[PDB]
Amino acid sequence: ATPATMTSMVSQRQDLFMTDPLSPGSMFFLPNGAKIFNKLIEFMKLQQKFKFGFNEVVTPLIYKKTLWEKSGHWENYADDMFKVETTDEEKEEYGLKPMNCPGHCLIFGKKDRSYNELPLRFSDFSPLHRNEASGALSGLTRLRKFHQDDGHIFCTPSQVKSEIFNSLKLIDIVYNKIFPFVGAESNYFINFSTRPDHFIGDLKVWNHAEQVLKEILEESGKPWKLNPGDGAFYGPKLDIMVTDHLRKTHQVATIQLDFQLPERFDLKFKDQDNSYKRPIMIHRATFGSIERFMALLIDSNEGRWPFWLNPYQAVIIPVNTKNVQQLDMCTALQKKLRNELEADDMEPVPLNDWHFNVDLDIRNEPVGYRIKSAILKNYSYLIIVGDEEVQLQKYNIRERDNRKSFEKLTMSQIWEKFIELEKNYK
Amino acid sequence: ATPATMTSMVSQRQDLFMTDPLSPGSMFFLPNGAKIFNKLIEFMKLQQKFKFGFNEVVTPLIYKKTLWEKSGHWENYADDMFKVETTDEEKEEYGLKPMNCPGHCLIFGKKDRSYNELPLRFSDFSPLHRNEASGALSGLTRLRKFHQDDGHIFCTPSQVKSEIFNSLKLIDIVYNKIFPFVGAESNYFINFSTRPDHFIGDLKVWNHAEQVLKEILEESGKPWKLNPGDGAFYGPKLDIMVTDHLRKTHQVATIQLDFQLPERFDLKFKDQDNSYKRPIMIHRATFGSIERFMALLIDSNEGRWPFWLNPYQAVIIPVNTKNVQQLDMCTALQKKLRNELEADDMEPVPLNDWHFNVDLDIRNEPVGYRIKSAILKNYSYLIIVGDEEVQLQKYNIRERDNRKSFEKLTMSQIWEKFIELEKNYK
Ligand SMILES: [K+]
Ligand SMILES: [K+]
Ligand SMILES: [K+]
Ligand SMILES: [K+]
Ligand SMILES: [K+]
Ligand SMILES: [K+]
Ligand SMILES: [K+]
Ligand SMILES: [K+]
Ligand SMILES: [Zn+2]
Ligand SMILES: [Zn+2]
Repeated sequence: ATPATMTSMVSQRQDLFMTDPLSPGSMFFLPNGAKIFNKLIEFMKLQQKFKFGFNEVVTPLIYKKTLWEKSGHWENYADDMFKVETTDEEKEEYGLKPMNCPGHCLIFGKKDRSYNELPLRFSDFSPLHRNEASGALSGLTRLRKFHQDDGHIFCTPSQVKSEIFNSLKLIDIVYNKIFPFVGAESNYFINFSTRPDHFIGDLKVWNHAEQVLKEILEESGKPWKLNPGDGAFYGPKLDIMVTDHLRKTHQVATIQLDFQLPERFDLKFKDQDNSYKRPIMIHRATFGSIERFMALLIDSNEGRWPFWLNPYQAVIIPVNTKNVQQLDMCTALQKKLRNELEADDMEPVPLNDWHFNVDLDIRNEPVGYRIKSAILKNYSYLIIVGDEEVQLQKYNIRERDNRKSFEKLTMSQIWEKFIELEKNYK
Repeated sequence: ATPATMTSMVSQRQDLFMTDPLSPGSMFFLPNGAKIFNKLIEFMKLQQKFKFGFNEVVTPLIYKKTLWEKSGHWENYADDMFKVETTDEEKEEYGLKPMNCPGHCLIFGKKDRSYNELPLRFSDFSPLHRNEASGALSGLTRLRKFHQDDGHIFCTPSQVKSEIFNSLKLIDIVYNKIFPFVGAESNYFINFSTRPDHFIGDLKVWNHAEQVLKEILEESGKPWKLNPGDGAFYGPKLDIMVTDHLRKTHQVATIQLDFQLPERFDLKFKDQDNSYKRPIMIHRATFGSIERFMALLIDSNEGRWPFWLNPYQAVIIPVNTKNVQQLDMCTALQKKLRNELEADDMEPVPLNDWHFNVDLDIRNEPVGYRIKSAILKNYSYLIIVGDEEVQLQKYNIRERDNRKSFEKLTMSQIWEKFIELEKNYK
């Protein structure tokens, strides 16, 4: 079985995604797929805004050909770029953005910048488009449209290493802490991607940029490999490489050292001596393609999501669907955990309340088969209620991946237990 | 002063937005603008997911000309549609989506549908594109690109009125509860937008759809006006009209009754008799253009945001910036309220923690001028610390819009006070 196949099998079983040839290379996120998608974005936004000092911006999707010419993307990134011309009488040429670099340069240039605000970090969770061949499309790994935690840092020379080390820290949080993956201790190795045949700028600067990067690479102690000619046209980069269960490698994140784009946009800040100076840019993405990241999570978990990510967090199963006592206790729990409001009052859903994806299977089917269905769907928890549970007023709850043991918990305890799980990414 | 002018003045004062001719009609959301933008989206997602029974989906941005022909948007919505052709050798024609109707029909058709799951509600917070004239662009009210809480409901005949009444309920929550606006008691009136000159489908169905809508209109008790010929090509609609301070009207939300698109996509569900039947579609948007909504909030508040929306929630001002005691107490508060984590540990920012936009003005300027600056920026709270505050270990805190009174509060009390404000949209 291939990863694309595993992704597809899980998607069909959990109703995650769908595709349509009227929009080739672009995913549809069904409700369950969107829940996972949004969960990942929410998590990443938090780390970037409240831990790594990033400020999110929201940018246009299409830009006139001119901007791409000014950045150097139009030529030096021509084949990957999704180019269009409008079909109105005055056919203007456009590029759907394949990345946010130029737009973020416009933003940097919009206000007078001072050394006071460096490093200046912008994050952007926008749809990117890249027009690659039909025969190159594969599941969620290769798409024409995908989302990315695009990000750009504007800093001074003495800030470069610190900024890249903090970049690596976030990368490690994602790939070596929060998520489980199945050679070395780390779930990735670094590709040292060097000057491409077609590069913009001066060779001695390029040499300098590659020297700085390699020094950081060495100081990090992280395993790395030389990756000749795969740098961006504007600078060399550290590409984070994750390995398939079929031992195929994928770039999932990147850190790019860019001394060139600032030149092309005439970027400048007022230094600690009132002189003007070019900021250095660090391009960065931790998820890279969020779609690709999800595909790789699935390659490892085979649909067995962590509780906090799971669109199927818990199912509640009454032994006898005709029993009012069992039903009441089940319904009571579902309402508590879902924490929803009625559409009949003017009372709004408050910010930062907890809401859990828990379902209630009262289908007229044998209890054993309702349980088997829940198992196939990879519910993180199975919550069963029989006469004894009603009597004790405690729920029988067991975790999907624990085979024999189980807990008997009150409604309040389950509530707090789930809060604990999700709050801290279990 | 015009609304566009007021929006621009506030934007410049608070660094909310920016524009660039390389992307005409599309906004850039600076960090402060994005905070407000994201806050609004977060609020709306909550109401829709946990109160009004909606499931969010994520869809492609571009679709082949064919889909638009199948829906009827290509012709019957030609002038508003943003049409393109790719500039590769094989020039394929595309439409950036001006709305999600067709995509949501593809989704409905992807799985076998049963009466069990009706009404079936999909919400979609995507960028929409509409290609309208340069001389039609105005601030945030008329744009080529904008975001919308697009949404579509698939229901049965007997569910139409209930669904539309709940739609109206959400609309009232936004426009007649949560936000303040400055003729009738309600901050809007309804336009009964009837069959357009160019409509798809059968006239008797159209007559029926308009009859149902009018009946709902009458039962609602809400003031409304006849709006001839302004219905969609697929159905009549209730357009929510909000009034400027310059007495100009704007559509900010919509509810559209659609018996036609289901026909064109051959949509069907299995009824309570195992027969197949066309679902009815209700198109809906509460914010409409989120950009337009923000412009109208500004038309009323003139930059004086509610605490929960404010990018400038509170500023902390030490009387003497050279005083360690004052500084410590100020810094202690800022750290508490911001609730950030260090980039030096592997400890992740947990879900659903509180984080407040509070700044610390220790600029070497007279205290009176630092205060004046905060006032101009419309900080919701001014928090001042002098010797007496250090002595008492309580902060002097006053609300922007309260002229004389103030509170003396501990760090913990301020924390909980802000939680209360934001949690419940003050
Ligand atoms: K320096
Ligand atoms: K990039
Ligand atoms: K049984
Ligand atoms: K036990
Ligand atoms: K019916
Ligand atoms: K619409
Ligand atoms: K003074
Ligand atoms: K007091
Ligand atoms: Zn970049
Ligand atoms: Zn629609």
